[PDB]
Amino acid sequence: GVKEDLPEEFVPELKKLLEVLPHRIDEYEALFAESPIFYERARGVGVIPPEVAIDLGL
Amino acid sequence: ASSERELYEAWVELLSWMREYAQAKGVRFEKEADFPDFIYRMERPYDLPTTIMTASLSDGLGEPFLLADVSPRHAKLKRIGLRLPRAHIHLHAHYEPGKGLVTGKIPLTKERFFALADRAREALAFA
Amino acid sequence: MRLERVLEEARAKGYPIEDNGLGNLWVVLPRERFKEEMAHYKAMGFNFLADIVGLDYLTYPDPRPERFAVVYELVSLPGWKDGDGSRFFVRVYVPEEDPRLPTVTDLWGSANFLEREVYDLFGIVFEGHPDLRKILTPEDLEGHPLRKDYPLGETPTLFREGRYIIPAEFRAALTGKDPGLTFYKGGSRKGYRSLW
Amino acid sequence: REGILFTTLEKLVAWGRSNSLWPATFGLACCAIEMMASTDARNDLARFGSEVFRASPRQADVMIVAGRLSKKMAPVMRRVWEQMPDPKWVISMGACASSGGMFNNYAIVQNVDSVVPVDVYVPGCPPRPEALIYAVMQLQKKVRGQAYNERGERLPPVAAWKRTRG
Amino acid sequence: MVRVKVNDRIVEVPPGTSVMDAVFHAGYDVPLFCSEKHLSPIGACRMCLVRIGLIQWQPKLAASCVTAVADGMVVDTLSDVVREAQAGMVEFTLLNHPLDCPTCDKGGACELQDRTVEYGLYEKPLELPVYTRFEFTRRHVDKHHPLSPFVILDRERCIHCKRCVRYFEEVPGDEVLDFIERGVHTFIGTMDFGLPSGFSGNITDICPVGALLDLTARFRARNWEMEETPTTCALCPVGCGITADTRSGELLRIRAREVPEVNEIWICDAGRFGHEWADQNRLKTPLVRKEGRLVEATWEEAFLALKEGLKEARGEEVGLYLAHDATLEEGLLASELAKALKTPHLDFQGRTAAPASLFPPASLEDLLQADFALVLGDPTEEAPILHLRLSEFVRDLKPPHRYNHGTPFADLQIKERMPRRTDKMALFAPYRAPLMKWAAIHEVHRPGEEREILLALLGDKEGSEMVAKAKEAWEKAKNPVLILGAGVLQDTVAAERARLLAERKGAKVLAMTPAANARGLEAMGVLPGAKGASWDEPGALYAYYGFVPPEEALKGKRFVVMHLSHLHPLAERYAHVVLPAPTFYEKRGHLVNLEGRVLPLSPAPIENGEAEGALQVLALLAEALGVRPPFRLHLEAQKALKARKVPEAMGRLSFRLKELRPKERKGAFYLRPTMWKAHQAVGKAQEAARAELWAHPETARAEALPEGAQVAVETPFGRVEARVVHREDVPKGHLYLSALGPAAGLRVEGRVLV
Amino acid sequence: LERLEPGPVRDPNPQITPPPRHLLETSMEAVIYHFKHYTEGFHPPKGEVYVPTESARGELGYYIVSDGGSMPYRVKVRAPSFVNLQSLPYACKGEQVPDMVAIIASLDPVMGDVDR
Amino acid sequence: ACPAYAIYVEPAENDPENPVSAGERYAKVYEINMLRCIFCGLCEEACPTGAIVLGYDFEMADYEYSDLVYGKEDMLVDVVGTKPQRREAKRTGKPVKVGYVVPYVRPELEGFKAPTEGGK
Amino acid sequence: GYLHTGFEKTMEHRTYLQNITYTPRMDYLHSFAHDLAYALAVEKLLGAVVPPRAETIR
Ligand code: SF4
Ligand code: SF4
Ligand code: SF4
Ligand code: SF4
Ligand code: FES
Repeated sequence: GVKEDLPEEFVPELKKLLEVLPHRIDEYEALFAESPIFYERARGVGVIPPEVAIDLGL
Repeated sequence: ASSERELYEAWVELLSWMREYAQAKGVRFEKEADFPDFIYRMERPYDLPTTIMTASLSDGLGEPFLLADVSPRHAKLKRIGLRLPRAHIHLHAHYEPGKGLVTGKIPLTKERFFALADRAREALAFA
Repeated sequence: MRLERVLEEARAKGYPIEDNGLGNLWVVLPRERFKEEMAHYKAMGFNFLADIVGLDYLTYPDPRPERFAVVYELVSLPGWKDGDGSRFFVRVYVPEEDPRLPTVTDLWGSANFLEREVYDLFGIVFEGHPDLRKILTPEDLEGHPLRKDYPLGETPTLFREGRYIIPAEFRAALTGKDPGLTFYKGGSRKGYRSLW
Repeated sequence: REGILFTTLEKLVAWGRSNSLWPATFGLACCAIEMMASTDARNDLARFGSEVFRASPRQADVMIVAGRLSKKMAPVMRRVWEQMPDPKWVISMGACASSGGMFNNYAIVQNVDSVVPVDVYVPGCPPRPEALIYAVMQLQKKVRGQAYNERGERLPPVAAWKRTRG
Repeated sequence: MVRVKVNDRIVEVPPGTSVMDAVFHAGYDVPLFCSEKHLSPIGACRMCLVRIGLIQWQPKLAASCVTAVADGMVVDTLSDVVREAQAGMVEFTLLNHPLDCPTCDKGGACELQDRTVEYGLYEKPLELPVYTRFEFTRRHVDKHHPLSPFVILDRERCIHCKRCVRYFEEVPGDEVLDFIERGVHTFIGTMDFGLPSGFSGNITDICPVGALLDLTARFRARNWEMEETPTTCALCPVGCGITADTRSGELLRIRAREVPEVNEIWICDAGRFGHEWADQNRLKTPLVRKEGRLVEATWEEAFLALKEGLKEARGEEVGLYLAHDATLEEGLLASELAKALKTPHLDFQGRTAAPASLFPPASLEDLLQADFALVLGDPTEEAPILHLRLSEFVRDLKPPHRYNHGTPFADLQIKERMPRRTDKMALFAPYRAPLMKWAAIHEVHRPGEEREILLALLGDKEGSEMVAKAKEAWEKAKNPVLILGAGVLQDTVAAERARLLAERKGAKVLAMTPAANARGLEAMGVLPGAKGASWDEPGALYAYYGFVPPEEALKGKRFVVMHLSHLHPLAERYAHVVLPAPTFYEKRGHLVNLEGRVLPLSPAPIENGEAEGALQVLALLAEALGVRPPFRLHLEAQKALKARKVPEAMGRLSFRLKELRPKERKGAFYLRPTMWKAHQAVGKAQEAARAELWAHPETARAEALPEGAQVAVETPFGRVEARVVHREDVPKGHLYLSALGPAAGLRVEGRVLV
Repeated sequence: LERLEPGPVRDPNPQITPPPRHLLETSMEAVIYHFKHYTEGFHPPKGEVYVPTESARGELGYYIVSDGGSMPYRVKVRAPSFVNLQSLPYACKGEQVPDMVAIIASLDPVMGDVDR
Repeated sequence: ACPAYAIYVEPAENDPENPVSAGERYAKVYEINMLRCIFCGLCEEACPTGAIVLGYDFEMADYEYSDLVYGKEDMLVDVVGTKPQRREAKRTGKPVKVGYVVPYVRPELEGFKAPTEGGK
Repeated sequence: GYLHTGFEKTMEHRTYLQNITYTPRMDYLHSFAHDLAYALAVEKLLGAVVPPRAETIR
C-alpha cells in the first residue's frame, strides 16, 4: 500500500473539481458530434474488423 | 515520572564532576556515547539538557577506570550506573524524592564520588 | 474451461504441466509438435494470442532443459461472443544451437512483430516469418542484445576532482547465484512467501 | 556583419535577438507534454517572442534538446541542428537529456552535449516549466553578455562557437 | 558412508561428521555463530540446535554441528518450533547489542544482522507488528579503546564472539586475550596492551561483529561500496590469495582470500597492514639525469635516451638485474633477451648461492601427511603462516575432508585446549624464535655453524644430544620434511650437506627464500652467466634495475636505468633514468608459489598515474638495442610460457638446476631474517617495521650500548636506526641486524656507526 | 469518497515492508530491518508471475521471473500500444493522404510502449 | 538508494572536542550531481538523520556542466538561494527572491523559513 | 525503433524498489497504472496484502 496518508487538503479540492468537470466534459464533447466537418473528417476512416482487431492485436 | 528531570539534572551534575576531576587531576576524559534518541530524533521533541548518553574517565591509555552511563529517555528502569573496570563494582544511582540522589540509599555527594575515583584511579592504575 | 479439453489432451500427450500457486500455468512442449498443437487450440476456440516472451536462461541457479525458452500466452476473450477467459501459457524449451522455431503468424498476425523482437533481443529466428529487421534497436550494434552474456554498458559517474563512481561494483544488489559478503544464506534471504 | 561593432548596434541588435526567442522543441520524451503545458495555460511565452513553438528550423534558432535519447537519434539531431540558420542556441532541457538521468546503457546516449555543443543546461526530469523560464531568462541575459560562469568567467554570446557553426 | 536424511533429501557423507555440514550440503541451513571454518566447534552459539529422529525425537535440541552423524537419521530444520526458537535466541542476543548500525562498519558484513532478518520475526498474519518485549536500558560499557596501532576496539560490539580468543589458542597457539568478569558482567580484554603476536590481524575478519576494525579505514568507506578484488599476495613467498578492497581506485583494506592451498583463512599482519606505501607517494613520471638533476620526462623522451644509452653499449656492457618482485613473464622475457643479446649475467635481487632448484618443493597439505619436520631457518619470518600450518601439524591434524563446498566448520578430530608435541619437530635458529615455546629441541647456533650441524647429522662431525636425538629421529621419521633457511641456501656447503641427507632418505624440501618468486625466476634462468656476476655485485657498466641494489653495485656503472615505485637516497647521485613501476597488486603475470604451484596475479584497480611495467620497459630497452624480443605483451607471453611447457592454472613444475657457485664471506654483522621490508616502514607501521639490532647482553654491555634506544649503524646496505635488543640467544661475536628487504643468512661486514 | 475512512496505508508485516521511521529511535530490530531493507532489499522467492490488467492504454501486465535474487531474472513488460501499432499498415489501407495523419493520431501512440 | 548514484560522499570521524556533528561520523565531503539527481525522496526515507530534505528550489540552470554538481555548502538549510541566483545577487548586488509559496512549511523542514503566503 | 532503452534489461540490474522508478518512466500518460501493475505482480508473488483504504486511494 501507499507510503503515507492523504492530505486533508485533498478532500476539498477533490470535491471541487468533480463539481466543475461534468459540465466541462460536455462542452468538449459539444465541439465534436456536431460540426458536420467533424463528420467529414472522421466517420469513414479508422476502419478495421473486430476479427482483425484481435488477430493483429488491439 | 518527572523523577526523570531531576535525574537528568543529576546526571549532568555528576558529569560535571567527572570533568572537574578530569581537569583536576589532568586525567583523561572521553565522551563515549550520545543518545540514539538524538540521532533518530529528527523532529520529534528533544529537550534533554545535554546530548550525552555515556562518558568515561580513562587512565590515559584509552582504557577507562570509571564508566558512567545514564538511562535513555523512555528506556524504563531509569537509573544512572557506574562501574569500575576489573573490580566488579556496579553502582546503581537511584533518585529518591524528598531526599535527593542516592547511592543505594545513601545520598551521593561529590566527595563520595571523588573517593571512589581516587581509589579507582590509584588502585587500578592500569597504565 | 475451453482450457480443459486442452488439459486432458496435454495430460494424454504427457506434457509436463507447470503451475504456480498464483494460478498461472505453463505447458512444456517440444518444438516439433508445437505448431500443430497450437493450431488445434485456435480451432478449439482460442481467441487471442497475447504474448511471446523470449527467455534467456544463460545463468540460472537451478537446471533447466534449455537455455532459450519461448513462452506463448493464449487467452480466450470471454467478452467476445466466444471465449471463457481461458488464459494459460505454453512454454517450449529451445536448443541454443538451433535458434529456430516455426512462427505462429499463421494463427495470429499479432505474432509477426512479436517474434521480430525476439530475434533482436534473443537470437531466435522464427521459421516462416516475413522480414527480420530490428524494429526497436540499432543494426550497428550486433549480438542479438539483451542477453545475460550480452554487455551491460556502464560509465562512471563524475564528481568534483574527477571523483567517480563505477556502478557495477557499487551495487549491494545481488542475484541468487551471487553470494555477497555473506558466506551463505538461508531464511528470508533465500526468499520467503506467505499463505496466511 | 550581424549587428555589432558600434556601441549602438550591438546593444540594439542584441536586444532584438534576445527578446525574439523562437523555441523549436525537440520532444521525444515526457518533456514535450510538459512543454505544451509550458506554453499555455498558466504562463505564456508570447511575451518572450514566441509564436514559434513548432517544427521548422525555418522558423527558429533556439534549440531545445528536450528528452532522453538514443544512438539512433544522434546524427539526426545533429543534422537538424545543422539545418538551422547561423546564429543558434542550444538549450539542453532536463536531466533525461543532460546527463542521462538513471540509465547507463548502450542504447541510450548519455550527456547529450556529446552530439552537439550546449550553452544552457536546465536539469530536472521533470523540471518545472518555470525553471525553463528562469533558464531562458538566463539565456536572455547570457546572449546579452551580462552573465559569467560560477567562477566569474565570461563567455561568448552564442552557443555557436564551441564547435563548428553551420 | 553415513546415511543421512535431512528433512526431504538423503546424503551419503562419511562418519564422524557434523550434522551441520550435511545440512548445508543438503541445501538446508540454519543460523550459525559460534563454530566456524577451520576451527573446532563449541556449543556456545547454540544456533545449530535442531531436532533429530533416528524414529523418535530428542527432548532437548542438540547443537547438530556439535553432534556427530548417524545412519538412518532424520534431521528436522523446517520445524515451526525451530523457527520460533531461532527468533528467540536472536532476541536474546539483541538484548544489549548496542544500536549503532549507521556507524557500524561491520555493516554489510554483519552476518549477525543478516541472520536476524533471515530467521527472526515475531510469532503472530499480522495486523500489528511487535518488535520487542525488552525496553529496559542497555548496558553501557567500553568503547573507543585503540587496541593496537592498526586496530580499534569498541567493546560493546562483541557478542561474546569467542572466536578470537579461540583463534589464539587454535591457530597460533599463542594467547593474549581472555574473558574477564563473569556472567553478564563479563567482557574480553588483553593485558598485553598491544599484542606482539605475528598473527593477529585475521581476527578482524573473524570478529563477527565490528568490534575489531582496521582503524586506518575506519570511517572511510562502506562495506558494500568496496570492490573486493580477488588477487594474489607476493609479500612473502607464500604469496597467499588476498582480496583488495578498493574504492576510488584506492586501497581501502586488504582482506584474506581463502584459497585453501597457500593459506586456509590466514594472512600475516605484515601482509594486511603493510600496504600503505602503495597508498602513498610513488613514482609516476619518468626521470632522467640532466647534468645535475632529474627531469620530468615522457616515455618517448626516455626511449630516445634508451637509444642514446645503447649507442655505445655492446650489450655485454649492460647489466640486467631484477627485483625479486618480477613475474614469470618478465622472467621469461629476461631469459629470452639475455639469450638473444648476450649479457654477462641475469640475476634477481633475492637470489642465493644455491637455488631452490637444488631441492624438491612440497605442499602444505603434504606437510600434514608428514612424519617429522626438521627445521633450519625460520617459518615465522620467512614463510610466516607456514609457522601456523606447522602448529596444526604439531597439534595433530590430518587433512580436511573437502566436499562440494570444501571445508566444513567443525573439528571433531581435534578439539581445542589440548596438547601439541615438540617431538615431531627439530629446530635450528641462530637465536630466539616463538617456536621454542613448542620446542625442546631448539638451538641457537653461531653463524657459520649450520653446515656443521648438517655434517654431524650425516655423522662426519659430532653432534650434541639434540643433534644425536635428531639423527635418531630422522631415521625413525619415515617421511620427514626438511626445512631450509636463508643461511642454508646462501651457504654452499650447508646446502650440499642438506642435498645429501635429503636425498639419502629421499624426501621433499620446503625452501624458505628471501626472494619471493625465487623459484620461478630460477626456472627462468635469471641466474648468472657462465662468466657471470651476481645481482649484488656489479658485473656491468650499464644497467637495468628492477630494484634498488647494494651500494657497491651502484659503483661500477655509468648509466643506470631504474624501474622503481619510489625514490630512495641511493638514487639521486647514482641514477640516470628512474621510471615508474606498478605495485604487485596491480601487476599482471604468473608467479611460482613456494609450494611449486603457479599462480596468476590479478591486476588491481588502482591509481598509478604513469607506471608501465618493467615488462614493457625491458622490451623497450631491447628495442633500443636492435633486438625484437618475440613478445612484449602478456598474451604472447602466456603462449610462450606454455611453450616453455608450463600448463597454466597451478601447474606443479619440476626441474633441477645445479649451480653451486660459492660466494660467502665471513662478516661479523648478520643479516637477520626479518618479517618486514624497508619500504613498508611508512604509515602507522612506520615503527612496527623499523629495524632491530639484536646482540648478546655481553656484547651489548661491551660496546656500552643503551638497550632501549635506537642506534645508528652503517651497513653497505644502508644506514639504519635500530632499536637495541638484548638477547642472549644471539651469541656474542656477531651483531644480528634485522634485514629489511630480502637477504638473510649472510654474514656481512659493516660498522656500528657513531 | 464514500468508501474512504482512516486506516494503515501499507502492510504492517515489517519483514516484508520497511518499518515506520518513528521507531528507529526505539528498537534495534527495527533499525536492523530498516537498514537492511533500504540497502539490500528483500528476497522474494523463486517464481514467474503475471497479472493481466486494464490500463488506460489497454492490456497491461508484467511477466516477471525472479530467481530469488535482490533483482529479477526477467522483466518482461506487456506493452499494449506497441502491439496495437502492428495493426497500422492494416488500419491505413488505401487511405487518403491528408487523412493518414489523423489515423495515426487516433490510435494514440505513446512511444514508450513501442521503444521500451 | 540513489539509482543514479548521484552522491559522492567522503566520510570522516568528527573532532572529539569540536565535533561538527554530534556523531562520531560525518560527511567530510558531501557532493550531489544535480545533473542526474533522482531526488529520490526515498533518499530522505533512507537517511536517518533526516539530513536530506527536498527543497522548494527549481531555479537552477547554468551553462557549465561541472558547476551543476552542487556542493555541501550549497545544499544546506543556510543558503539564501540557488547557486546561480546567489552568484548573480553578488555581482549585481541585488538581494534575493525565489518566487514560490506554500500554504505552510513541510514539518520535515524546521529550519529555513521559505516564502509562504507572506513572502515570495 | 529509433528510440529504446531496454528497461527490461536495466531493471534486472536494479532492485525491486528501484524498478518502481522505471515504471512511470515509460508512460507519459497514466503513469500510475504501470506502477500498479508492477506493484501487483510483486505483491502477488510474495503474497502481500494491501489495506482497504490503501486500495481506495489506489
Ligand atoms: S528528465 Fe525526467 S521528465 Fe525529462 S525526459 Fe528524462 S525522465 Fe522524462
Ligand atoms: S556489529 Fe553489525 S549489527 Fe552491530 S552496529 Fe555493527 S553492523 Fe550493526
Ligand atoms: S570480539 Fe568478536 S570474535 Fe571475539 S568473541 Fe567477541 S564477537 Fe566473537
Ligand atoms: S604469508 Fe606471504 S604470501 Fe601470505 S599474505 Fe603473508 S607475505 Fe603475503
Ligand atoms: S553451537 Fe554454534 S555452530 Fe554449533
